[PDB]
Amino acid sequence: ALEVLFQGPGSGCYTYQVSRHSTEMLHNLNQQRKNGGRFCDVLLRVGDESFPAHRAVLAACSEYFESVFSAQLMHTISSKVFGDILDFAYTSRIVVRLESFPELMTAAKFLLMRSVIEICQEVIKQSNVQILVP
Amino acid sequence: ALEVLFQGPGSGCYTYQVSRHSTEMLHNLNQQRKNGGRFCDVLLRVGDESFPAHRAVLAACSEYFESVFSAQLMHTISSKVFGDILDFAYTSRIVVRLESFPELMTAAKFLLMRSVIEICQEVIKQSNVQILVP
Repeated sequence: ALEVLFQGPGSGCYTYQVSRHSTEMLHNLNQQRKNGGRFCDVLLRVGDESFPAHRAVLAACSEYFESVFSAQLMHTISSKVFGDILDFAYTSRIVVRLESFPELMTAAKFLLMRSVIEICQEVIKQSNVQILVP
Repeated sequence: ALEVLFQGPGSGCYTYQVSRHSTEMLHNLNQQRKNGGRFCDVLLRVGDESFPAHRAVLAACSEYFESVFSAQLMHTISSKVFGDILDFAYTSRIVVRLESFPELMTAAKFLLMRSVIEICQEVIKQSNVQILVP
């Protein structure tokens, strides 16, 4: 779990690294959210469901949320697809359902989450149907 | 960067994973902190220096900070060692300086950060001087 990645910037200094640290950090943030919304400063309501979250975490993966939180402010998004998108932000894993994949694309593009957009593009590429707009 | 980790919980569903996501998430949180303290809700003052941070991030790696933030509340800690400890929480990497290693142990134990305590124990183990208290 530990590693002397580098023998330190100077003399007598050592630089360690905990490889699992970012994974555990996100896991603990996700456990905060799912256990009552500990330390969460935003409640996201989609339909009949409310989602607690951390503004800093949404801003770190979404240009849309980053800007909305900084400004104090056709493409409907369902709570199920939005819950999958939150799950990806907090776990690095997203479920792609074919029956609701059009909704996922709509949400990913509106929320400007590059990683989810790249996953959508990968699903599109695997269909072998390339879309060229001259 | 993408991976079909699993062929989905059900039928027609697919489960993707972005392995670099937790690393990028922490990196973006760290860039928030270092660029003016964006989305930071706590200012940590040690001596002549102030450190902005996210309460949720400190709580996720420190039992001490988790409890202090939830309760609204001999072992002095310097700003330099404390800045290295913040750096570890936000980057997964810590610099161990021998001249200030007693301060690091004091801070790691008071802040109850297991990963930093485990690094301290590893440095102790590498000295070949085992300390047994009967």
